[PDB]
Amino acid sequence: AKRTKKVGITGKYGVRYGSSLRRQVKKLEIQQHARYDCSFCGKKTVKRGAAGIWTCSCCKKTVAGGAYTVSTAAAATVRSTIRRLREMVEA
Amino acid sequence: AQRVTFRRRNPYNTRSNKIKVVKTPGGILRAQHVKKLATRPKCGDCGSALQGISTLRPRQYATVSKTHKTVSRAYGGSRCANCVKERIIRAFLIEEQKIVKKVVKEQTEAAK
Amino acid sequence: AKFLKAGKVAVVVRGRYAGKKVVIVKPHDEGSKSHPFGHALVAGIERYPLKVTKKHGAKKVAKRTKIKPFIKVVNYNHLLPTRYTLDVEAFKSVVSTETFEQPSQREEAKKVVKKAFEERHQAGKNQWFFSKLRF
Amino acid sequence: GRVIRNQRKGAGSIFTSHTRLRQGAAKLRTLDYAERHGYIRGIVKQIVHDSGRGAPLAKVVFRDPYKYRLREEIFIANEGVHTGQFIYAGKKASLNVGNVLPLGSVPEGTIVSNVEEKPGDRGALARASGNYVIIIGHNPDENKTRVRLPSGAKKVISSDARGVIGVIAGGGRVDKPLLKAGRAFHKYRLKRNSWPKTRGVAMNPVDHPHGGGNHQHIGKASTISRGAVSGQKAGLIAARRTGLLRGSQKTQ
Amino acid sequence: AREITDIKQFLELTRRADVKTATVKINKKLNKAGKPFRQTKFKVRGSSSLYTLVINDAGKAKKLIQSLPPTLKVNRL
RNA sequence: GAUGGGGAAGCUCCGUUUCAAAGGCCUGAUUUUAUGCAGGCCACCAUCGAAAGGGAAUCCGGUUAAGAUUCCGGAACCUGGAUAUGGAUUCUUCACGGUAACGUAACUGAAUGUGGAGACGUCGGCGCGAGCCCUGGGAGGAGUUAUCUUUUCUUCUUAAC
RNA sequence: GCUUGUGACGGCCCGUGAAAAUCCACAGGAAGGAAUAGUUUUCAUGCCAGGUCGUACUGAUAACCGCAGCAGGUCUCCAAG
RNA sequence: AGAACUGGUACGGACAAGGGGAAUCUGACUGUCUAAUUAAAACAUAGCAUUGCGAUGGUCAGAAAGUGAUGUUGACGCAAU
Repeated sequence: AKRTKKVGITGKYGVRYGSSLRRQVKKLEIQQHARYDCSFCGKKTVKRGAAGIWTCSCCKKTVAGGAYTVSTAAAATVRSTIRRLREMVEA
Repeated sequence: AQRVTFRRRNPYNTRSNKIKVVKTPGGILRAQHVKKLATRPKCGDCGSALQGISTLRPRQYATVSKTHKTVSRAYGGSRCANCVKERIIRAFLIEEQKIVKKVVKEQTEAAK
Repeated sequence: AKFLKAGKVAVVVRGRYAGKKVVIVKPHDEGSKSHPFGHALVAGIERYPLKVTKKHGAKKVAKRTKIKPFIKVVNYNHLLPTRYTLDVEAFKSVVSTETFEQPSQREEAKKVVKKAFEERHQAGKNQWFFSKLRF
Repeated sequence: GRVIRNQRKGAGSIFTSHTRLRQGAAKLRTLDYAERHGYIRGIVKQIVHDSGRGAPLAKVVFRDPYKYRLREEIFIANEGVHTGQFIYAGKKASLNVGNVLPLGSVPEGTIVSNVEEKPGDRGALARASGNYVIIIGHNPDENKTRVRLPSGAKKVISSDARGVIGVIAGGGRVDKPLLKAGRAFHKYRLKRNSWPKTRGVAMNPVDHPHGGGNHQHIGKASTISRGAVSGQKAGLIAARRTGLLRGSQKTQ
Repeated sequence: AREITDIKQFLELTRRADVKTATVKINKKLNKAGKPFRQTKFKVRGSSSLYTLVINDAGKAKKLIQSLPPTLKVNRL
């Protein structure tokens, strides 16, 4: 049963704070509190603790990432830039 | 129901002022001060609590015999079994690969 | 095929002798009524001989080259098999099923192993086995 | 008149930083012979949250080569690093995110962070969350290198100054609206006494130059010259253009 | 202090050259679901501890009370 | 907030580990060495600052006109020090058992390094424990009793270690 | 059932929510040691000492502050049917 | 939760305990201040925009200093609006 129609998590703020501000807040809190896969153990056990620290409940492997996402889109190509830039040193 | 009072001179309830009321033999309710609770010793590598070691306040550890302060393993009262177990694996295998690194180096440079 | 032979050298990761190498005297792949698993009879050593130098002399050499062995049943899951091999052609009938329990007769097993390993430690024989593992 | 809220922040009485829960400075490892001639193996033990900083820290341990002991170092955790990762420092370090290298040792196109203004201050530039500086050309003559700062300014620095590869974690933090007053209060309770802000027009003439008047108006010109005097530098300081700037981004 | 339940060792600590006094206590207690019996306690005061030996049968009391050395000052009851 | 320092005519101001060569410390020498001396050494780097922040160790009974976790009695534990008695250890000279998590009262050990405790946000529900509340049987006392009530109240307790 | 303590948890954050004294443990191997007995005083027992300062009472519409024994103010633990 | 009966139709029987609706002006809301006449459409708040600054720096303090606050900071930051 879909209890709430369109505001979901941000509906806890009642009617205050406008509609777009709640909606824009709504978008980030969905992935801020979401469950991510771990690169070291491959489980749905990655959660955010503190600002920009992503820890894995199993195997205690903590991965540094974005303030609200494990891997922010603005920096996913940064390692792609480096990795593409590494091979020119060798070949 | 009888009501109790503080026996020390501090009138506020804190972690250092915990109070447990006990049934005194004289037939009255007396407040009995409880010391702060001990915390389990933790492994240095995995952070989890390590079993087999007595838990007590820090200074009072100087009185307990070594049977509650040292298991018969290597890294007795500092690491916990599994951390020691893989510490052996990491030490044994890397030294095993190090000589493998050395033998290949002696062969490639010789045939260079 | 089966590389857990009767001369194999391994490392112990569980029990009191954690991090001390051993030599497999007799393997039991099919198990037994007691220890119903892949237990192994090892004769490794507990106290490693300290390093000796040219400055050391006479009594200060003999005491340093002292080895305290031990005999113990260990499961395969607590051992680290290697390709190394140690010469065990001395003590076939020393370590066996009757060697354990009634520990009074366990003593001579720990004595013949010490003297046999004492001889094998002199000169550059099995240098890796008698070197203390850093971990 | 009276001393102003902008003037009162110089004495540092109640405006000191709330440096109780801050683990320590995030300065880079001090340069030494092992660094400018080779690379050092090193590992981070844990990554910790700093107070008043949106970027996670990193506690990297470097074995002292001179003496038998361990040295812990506080590094700004570049996004993509994890506990137990081998962070490499020196000339011969490879090109991977997390390692720190001098700018002269890296080819064109690389973006780095926590770079040194001078060779040995252990990192001054691009330390905030999500910031980076791009390598936009080398100057082998007279050993310089020029880079693009996160504000778009182009600065030329020495090729010997060190910088750590990769962007800094915690980026995209300001994309979340701050919503409540208390969230601002919680954020600023650990940084400094700079909140809340009271408008100078509302107060009296003693409290601020904008003060006074039967209406809520600034009065004379708000923009203040750079060559002004402390005590009246409480408006637009040496403004070049005001109003909505027009045009696209990525200006020359 | 603690309580010890061995007869042979108990005599050893009586003449242990540090015990000066000792006391004996009698209690009339119950047992099981039957008639009560005669119960006695033997107490020994050491230098830092107070040992004791409880006996629920007066049969063993006779041969023990005579075994106490005369030099030990006993507070009867 | 005092030194080393830098200002200030100056009362004094800045900083307090920063442009200071800033310290004691275990082994050995012993047998005029008292403690010097010959080496291994480590370098922290004034002091103050929270009787509700951290903190080594005890309770019960009783006793004054006024005191008590302080006094009387009984029963504990901690620290500093000196010396033995008993036990374990050993010609496998510095222990054994269990496959293992680990255990057995004891069951060598320095410089140095590492690790843990101290050390710890708030809210919500759940489990368990203690104190109190409710209540049955029984052993006593007190209350009512014109009529009724196997009735009402009350004692039945146990400490640190 | 109320008070309280504790345990495994879950929610919150661009707040993730103290330091040191002190105590212990591990790696390391210096140094010394056997049975005619040497250690063992972080095993059981035995011997001695624990210095200085405070301890009475109120803590409130009469003991504190408000010229007064002034309906004002002053922090906290226990709390039954 | 339900069914019969019963009470001069009384039954949250004492205490306890929301008046409600159509609108208009204005501040978005929670919050804060003239402690001793103004609690407010005033201040504050999130949001929006602008400005200065790449530290041999931007803003501010000091009588100097081998002095400081931001700064245990770095443009997703600090400072002024």
